[PDB]
Amino acid sequence: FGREDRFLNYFASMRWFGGVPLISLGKETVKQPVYIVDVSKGIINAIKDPDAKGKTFAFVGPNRYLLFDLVQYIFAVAYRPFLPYPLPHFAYRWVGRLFEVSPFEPWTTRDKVERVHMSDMTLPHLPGLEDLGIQATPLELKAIEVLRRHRTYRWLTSEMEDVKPAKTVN
Amino acid sequence: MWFEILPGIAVMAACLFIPGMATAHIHKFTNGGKEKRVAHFSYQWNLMERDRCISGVNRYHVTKGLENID
Amino acid sequence: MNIMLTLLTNVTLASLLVLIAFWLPQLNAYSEKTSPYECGFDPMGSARLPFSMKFFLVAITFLLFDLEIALLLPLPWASQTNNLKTMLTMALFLLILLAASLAYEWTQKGLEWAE
Amino acid sequence: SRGEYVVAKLDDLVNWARRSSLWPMTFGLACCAVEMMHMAAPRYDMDRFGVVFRASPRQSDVMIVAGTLTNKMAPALRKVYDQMPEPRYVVSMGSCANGGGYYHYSYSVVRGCDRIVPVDIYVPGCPPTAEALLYGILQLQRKIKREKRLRIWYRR
Amino acid sequence: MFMINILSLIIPILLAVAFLTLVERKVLGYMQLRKGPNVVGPYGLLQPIADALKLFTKEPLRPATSSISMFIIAPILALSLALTMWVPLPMPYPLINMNLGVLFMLAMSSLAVYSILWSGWASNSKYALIGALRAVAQTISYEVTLAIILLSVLLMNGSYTLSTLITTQEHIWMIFTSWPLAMMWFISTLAETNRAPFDLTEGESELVSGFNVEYAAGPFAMFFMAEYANIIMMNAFTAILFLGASHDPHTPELYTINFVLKTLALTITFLWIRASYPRFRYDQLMHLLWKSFLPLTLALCMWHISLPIMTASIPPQS
Amino acid sequence: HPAAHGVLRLVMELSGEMVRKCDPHIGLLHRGTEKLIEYKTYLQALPYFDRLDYVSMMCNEQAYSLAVEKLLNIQPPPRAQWIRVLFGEITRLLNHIMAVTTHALDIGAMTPFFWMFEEREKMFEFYERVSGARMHAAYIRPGGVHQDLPLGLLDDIYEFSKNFSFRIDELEEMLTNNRIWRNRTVDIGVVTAEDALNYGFSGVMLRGSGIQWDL
Amino acid sequence: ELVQVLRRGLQQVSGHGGLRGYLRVLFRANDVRVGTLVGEDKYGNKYYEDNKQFFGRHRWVIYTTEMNGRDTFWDVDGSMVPPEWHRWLHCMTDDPPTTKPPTARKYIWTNHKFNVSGTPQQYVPYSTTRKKIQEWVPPSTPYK
Amino acid sequence: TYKFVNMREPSMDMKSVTDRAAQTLLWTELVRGLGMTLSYLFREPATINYPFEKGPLSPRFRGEHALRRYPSGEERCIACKLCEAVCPAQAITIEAEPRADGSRRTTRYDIDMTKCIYCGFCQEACPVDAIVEGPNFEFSTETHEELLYNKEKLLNNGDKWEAEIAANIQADYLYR
Ligand SMILES: COC1=C(OC)C(=O)C(C/C=C(\C)CC/C=C(/C)CC/C=C(\C)CC/C=C(\C)CC/C=C(/C)CC/C=C(\C)CC/C=C(\C)CC/C=C(\C)CC/C=C(/C)CCC=C(C)C)=C(C)C1=O
Ligand SMILES: CCCCCCCCCCCCCCCCCC(=O)OC[C@H](COP(=O)([O-])OCC[N+](C)(C)C)OC(=O)CCCCCCCCCCCCCCCCC
Ligand SMILES: CCCCCCCCCCCCCCCCCC(=O)OC[C@H](COP(=O)([O-])OCC[N+](C)(C)C)OC(=O)CCCCCCCCCCCCCCCCC
Ligand SMILES: CCCCCCCCCCCCCCCCCC(=O)OC[C@H](COP(=O)([O-])OCC[N+](C)(C)C)OC(=O)CCCCCCCCCCCCCCCCC
Ligand SMILES: CCCCCCCCCCCCCCCCC[C@@H](O)O[C@H](CO[C@H](O)CCCCCCCCCCCCCCC)COP(=O)(O)OCC[N+](C)(C)C
Ligand SMILES: CCCCCCCC/C=C/CCCCCCCC(=O)OC[C@H](COP(=O)(O)OCCN)OC(=O)CCCCCCC/C=C/CCCCCCCC
Ligand SMILES: CCCCCCCC/C=C\CCCCCCCC(=O)OC[C@H](COP(=O)(O)OCCN)OC(=O)CCCCCCC/C=C/CCCCCCCC
Ligand SMILES: CN(C)C(=N)NC(=N)N
Ligand code: SF4
Ligand code: SF4
Ligand code: SF4
Repeated sequence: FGREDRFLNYFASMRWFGGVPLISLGKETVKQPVYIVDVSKGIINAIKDPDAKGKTFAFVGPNRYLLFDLVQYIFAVAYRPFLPYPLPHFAYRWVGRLFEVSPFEPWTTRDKVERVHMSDMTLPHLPGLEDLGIQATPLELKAIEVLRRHRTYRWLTSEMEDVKPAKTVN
Repeated sequence: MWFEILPGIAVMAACLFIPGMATAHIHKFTNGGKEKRVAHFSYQWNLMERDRCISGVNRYHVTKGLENID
Repeated sequence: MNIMLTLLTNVTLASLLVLIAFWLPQLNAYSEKTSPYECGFDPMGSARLPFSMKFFLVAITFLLFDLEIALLLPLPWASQTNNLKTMLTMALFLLILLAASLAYEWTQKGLEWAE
Repeated sequence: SRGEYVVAKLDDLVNWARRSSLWPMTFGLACCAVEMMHMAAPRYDMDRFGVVFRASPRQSDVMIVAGTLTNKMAPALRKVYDQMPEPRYVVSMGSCANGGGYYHYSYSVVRGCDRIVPVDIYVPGCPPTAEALLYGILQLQRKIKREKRLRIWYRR
Repeated sequence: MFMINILSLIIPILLAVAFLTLVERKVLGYMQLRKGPNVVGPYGLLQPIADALKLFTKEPLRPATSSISMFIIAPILALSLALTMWVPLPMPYPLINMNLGVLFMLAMSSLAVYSILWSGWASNSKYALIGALRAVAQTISYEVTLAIILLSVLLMNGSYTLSTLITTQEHIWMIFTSWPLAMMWFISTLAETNRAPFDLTEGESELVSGFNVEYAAGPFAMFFMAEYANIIMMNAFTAILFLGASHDPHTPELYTINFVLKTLALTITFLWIRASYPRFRYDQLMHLLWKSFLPLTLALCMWHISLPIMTASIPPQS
Repeated sequence: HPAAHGVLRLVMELSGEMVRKCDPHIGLLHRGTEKLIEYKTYLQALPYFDRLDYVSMMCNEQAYSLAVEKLLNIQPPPRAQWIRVLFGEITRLLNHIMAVTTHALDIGAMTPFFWMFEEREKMFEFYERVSGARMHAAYIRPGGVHQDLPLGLLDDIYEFSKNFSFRIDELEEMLTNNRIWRNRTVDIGVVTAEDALNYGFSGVMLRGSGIQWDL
Repeated sequence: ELVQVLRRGLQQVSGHGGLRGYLRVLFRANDVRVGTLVGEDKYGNKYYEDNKQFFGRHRWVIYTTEMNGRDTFWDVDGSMVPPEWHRWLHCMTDDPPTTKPPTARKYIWTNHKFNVSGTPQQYVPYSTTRKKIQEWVPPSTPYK
Repeated sequence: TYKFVNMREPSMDMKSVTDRAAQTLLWTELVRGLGMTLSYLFREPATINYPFEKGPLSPRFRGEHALRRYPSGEERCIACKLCEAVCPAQAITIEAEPRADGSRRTTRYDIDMTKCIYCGFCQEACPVDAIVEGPNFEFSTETHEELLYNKEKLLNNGDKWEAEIAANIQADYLYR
């Protein structure tokens, strides 16, 4: 997640389509997004680390959220009304099929819907940012960098601390 | 020189000719080759309606006369 | 009928031009691209703050003079009456009163902007 | 192919308008800006080429960084460049804008406007003549001609 | 067929707007010892096309602080009213033969005033706000002066119908009849159309593009098109009102040619004035009309009320 | 900003459109010229003066050369001094053209700008012929001038001087008696003689206020 | 009267060889003047002069349609002129290369090259000096 | 001596008062401005048809730099570093060593064209007329690095523009 990302922008761009369609209301999906600067710093450190030659690293954020809580926090930071509703999986897949006929960059696809519904895996054995020397940056600190653009003039100047952190699942 | 301004002015003039000439041609075409009737008052509008009624073809510009009375 | 049709035509053409403008070209908008313009530096305050209007009195006088022109507009038909003497007298009465209002405001410095 | 032919002709059409309708931002620094004024002067009239100065960065296509860029001025130049909408091109003019110029080893000079904004054309001189800047503008136009955005999209 | 007539009125007007852009460029160039556009096509004839394509293929942006609803409406209103002002003009046959063919023009102009106001206010920028208030002041001044001048000139005519204006000017010209009102009306049309020396709402030297500072790409091109269409329309209105061409019912093409020539002469005079003169200051413009034009305008209105009565030359009502 | 000369930040406090205070922020074109001069030699520091007021180049060069010659206790030859005076007056014409035309452009008049800038192009041709650089000549140096005039420069300067009074007259036909220009410029920025002297104004400011002073 | 000027225009149409040549010169040079041919170089560029025109427009060049390996029918550069015609065109002298050829040297390039920027022929900077410090080379024979 | 620019006063006689009133009501000076603008419209423009017509220049013109040679083909530069010493912008870097034949010749001669101020001191200080500022000025590049010249690039410029540079030096060397 970052300024030019897909994740936060994709979740914050559902304003135009009325409410927010979620599979099982987003109650069965757990995700821990990772900060772009943290990913880049880890990539740079892996180059300079001599004993990371043939390894596999997992880069995840410090907090795990339910999908519903994450989208609710995204809309709260963007200061947009949040109106979620459950959409059955086959209907959401058909909707994604409709949107992928765009010759240009599609807004959403069936694979994107599948990935959004899928929960992030837990891989304790693989190393991570703490092993590469990077402290993972929590979402609550850098969320305002991405979601301030999605606000209106009414709430443009609202401060970072004005929105409570989302309910984590740890 | 200064005469290279003329072609742009000529094109603009040609563009400005089109509205009035087109309107005149459409008026003549849709009014039986005559000027579109100007009805600024109820009397002239009633004249147009009577012309429609007497024509028998529901067109006011179709004019009937002595050959029609007899 | 025709006037409504041509109003619809003009509005539809303008809306289609807006749609073409906002959907044909490539869009790449970020926070700094859409920021307000203040000649390269950030604005000190907000553009929604009160903005002093030094000609407030002239606007009210404009309201009254708009009423005056509203009264004076039907003159071309008023010249077709038989009572030409009365019509001319009342038209000149209205115009003289308008001139007197302008003269009073000018002499009392209502036309001078606030400092 | 029909599709490749259509996109090639469409790309030529689009690049022609942008090539022949350059609207530089009214933006000059230091001595190099006077040569822009002499370029706009009757002797080397820029308007005949389709090059018209506009004041608002929103209504501008090209930024001519003409003159010395200082540390106190760099944020403003970056801000106006950002506020200029795409497609946007940059022509740096003179040694100060190219590199450091006469003031390269100065505490209050940015050694090159390309440290701040991506530069498309570099015009060398101190100051480059109006003819030199006109040559740079024509070179920028030729660079625009070689862009193939629809051709990149079709084969993407 | 009426839709075909509407299209024939609309599209050539936009073409004339683009080539007026080109003509103004070249005229100013040759008055300033330059050449103007002569590279894009033969004598620069493709320059308007290149500029239009560039503007409509460039990215438009909406400011973060802008009110988007009124940000989009303003160019729509401006262009729609600029195109709508052309429907009652007789050349020599109007598209829409309104009985009150002048009050419609006044009302639509007063409505087109709000386009720049709403564009400036919606932009949520200080220069746009300043341009909007300059528009307010300019509208005040030219509105009152235009109203009285038009009342007097049409009082010489008999009604508010432009075909009746043609019939009135069959023999001689309203410029001969009422040249002082003609000069003041020309100044008022300059102020109404926001041309130099009264380009205060978009004063480039004092403000960075004024009310349209935040407008780019297509929406800006719509403001430019509306401005130039208003320029041509007001010059055509002045030509019809003061320079009456002879009309032959059987061959109405001669009237169209004369009308277009007079309109082009007046538009070139507009460009000539812009090249020649500096810019006013909006308080000086307000004091120019209220303190100089308005008294003389009232005096001339009284004179033109009294003249037909005292000379037994009151025009026919119909 | 078009009227801010590109590199001036003027923080203004406005009540409506009336000005309450002006707070010019300068230094956006600060380069450290004096420090660099301290680090350069006397010959290597002349172009710094050449680039200080880039509308009076040979005038800045002449001032620096006079300072260095005064410190050196030497004297330029008479031909060098005459060349310096001639090109100083040519540069004064250049600067006054630029000033008046940009003033009229900020006010709303551009055709005088274009005409007088064609004249400026001719004077740039003179500069380039005498020095090789169109504006930043670096021609006047401590001790005289770098090189002698070419064998047609005096005749061309005579032709230009002969055909320039008409240009000035055409400029005056457009602004001097124009009522709009008089409205814009008359009684604007009035400075008294005592205030000008105390604030340290020099040249055209003092002479406009009425002070009979010319160096 | 304007009749004489119209005749001059028609002569320029005929002077260029007809409608085809007139249009070709008009659409690639934006000027349809005719003047004496001073000369032509090896690359196809033609050079004309007309002293009746004011200083600045009394010498001009019609660029070739193909230079080296580039199709230069439309995209004409200001750097395509070789040095001698460049000097004559920019009026550093009144003597054309045809009348006054320059001195011939064994090192001067035979074929002029225009601005090669943006092409695989562009200049790329590098250090022209060798390595200052020589590293020690350990022996290839083990000590043990 | 001195003169007053604005110190006149208008005569108050009836004819002059009426003339001023006519000028106020009938915009005489505005018509004069229109007439001047119309005159300029009917005049001939000064625009040259670039790039087919080039602006005038002089043999003293300072353009792109070049390294010259003797007619024998030997390089003129003797690595004396006078240009490097006198360069106001420190845009010249020179490193030399004895050549295979013992000549005093440079191995590195770099000029930074983004740092040079084109002041011409290097060609003044050269005692062998090796470094010159040639007549070319149309050498704008699309990348920054292309403007960091070295000895090979400057020698190529000298070989490319040798005829014109030699002609200009012959024309202007009696004033130096
Ligand atoms: C240091 O800093 C500097 C300063 O200090 C800050 C300075 O002061 C200066 C000095 C600067 C100056 C002196 C410059 C000022 C002086 C000047 C003279 C500048 C003048 C500027 C102007 C006149 C600008 C005005 C022009 C503009 C903005 C261009 C706008 C162009 C347009 C075309 C407008 C848009 C029009 C449109 C969109 C019309 C579109 C039409 C339609 C949609 C109609 C469609 C019709 C159809 C489709 C019909 C088709 C029919 C047919 C037959 C075609 C079919 C054929 C097919 C092939 C299909 C300088 C240099 C400087 O450096
Ligand atoms: C005088 C007229 C005034 C009004 C003019 C109104 C506009 C008229 C414009 C006509 C030409 C339009 C050409 C396409 C412009 C694309 C702009 C753009 O952003 O492109 C980049 C984009 C680039 O896409 P991308 O895939 O590279 O996007 C990734 C971009 N990054 C990496 C930065 C995120 O191209 C496209 O999106 C493809 C567009 C395809 C074409 C769309 C339809 C055009 C139809 C035109 C008429 C066709 C007529 C029939 C064929 C005739 C053939 C001779
Ligand atoms: C004729 C009516 C037109 C109405 C307006 C339509 C927009 C186009 C206006 C005219 C200008 C055209 C210019 C050239 C083409 C570019 C514009 C264009 O076509 O964009 C298309 C857009 C383009 O996407 P874009 O965002 O990349 O647009 C930019 C385009 N370029 C790259 C060229 C700059 O594509 C689509 O819309 C594809 C998906 C179509 C189906 C979904 C539509 C939106 C969702 C609606 C349904 C939501 C609920 C789903 C479930 C429904 C059932 C329950
Ligand atoms: C169902 C339609 C809803 C439309 C809603 C939007 C428009 C609202 C105004 C009413 C409809 C338009 C006018 C209909 C006239 C019907 C009668 C007719 O044809 O009369 C012939 C008359 C003919 O002229 P006449 O009346 O002098 O002559 C009588 C007829 N003869 C010639 C026979 C003697 O037409 C007119 O007079 C033209 C008047 C036009 C007035 C237009 C007013 C509305 C302008 C816009 C208002 C909204 C502004 C919004 C601003 C932006 C907001 C975001
Ligand atoms: C309403 C919707 C939009 C309408 C758009 C279509 C209407 C306009 C049609 C196109 C306008 C004319 C384009 C062609 C311009 C020719 C001018 C000529 O000079 O250009 C030459 C050739 O033009 C371009 O090189 C080729 C690209 C332009 C033509 C594209 C192919 C046709 C595209 C489709 C046109 C019809 C549109 C159909 C789909 C809408 C080379 O010029 P250039 O080298 O630079 O100039 C160098 C400077 N010189 C002159 C001094 C030497
Ligand atoms: C006429 C309307 C008023 C009727 C009586 C109402 C009295 C109480 C209401 C007062 C409001 C009226 C205000 C208008 C007049 C007051 C204006 C005023 O005080 O000064 C008038 C002003 C002063 O100018 P200066 O002193 O030179 O300025 C110096 C600046 N340094 O001069 C004027 O007189 C201008 C007035 C012009 C219009 C006056 C209207 C009256 C004229 C009536 C003539 C027609 C009579 C009809 C007879 C017909 C015979 C056949
Ligand atoms: C009839 C055949 C004979 C022809 C000769 C007759 C001509 C003489 C007729 C009477 C002439 C009237 C002269 C009065 C005008 C002079 C008044 C005057 O000078 O006022 C001074 C002063 C100067 O203005 P300032 O604001 O100070 O300028 C800024 C300075 N820093 O002016 C004023 O104060 C304003 C005076 C009131 C203005 C009145 C204007 C409105 C009335 C005119 C409308 C038309 C006339 C109305 C009907 C007239 C008949 C009743
Ligand atoms: C005088 N200088 C340096 C300007 N930039 N001037 C200007 N009017 N833009
Ligand atoms: S490169 Fe030279 S002329 Fe240009 S701004 Fe720098 S010092 Fe001035
Ligand atoms: S011209 Fe001047 S700044 Fe440039 S390299 Fe030569 S001595 Fe250095
Ligand atoms: S002054 Fe001349 S000889 Fe000396 S190092 Fe420089 S280029 Fe070589």
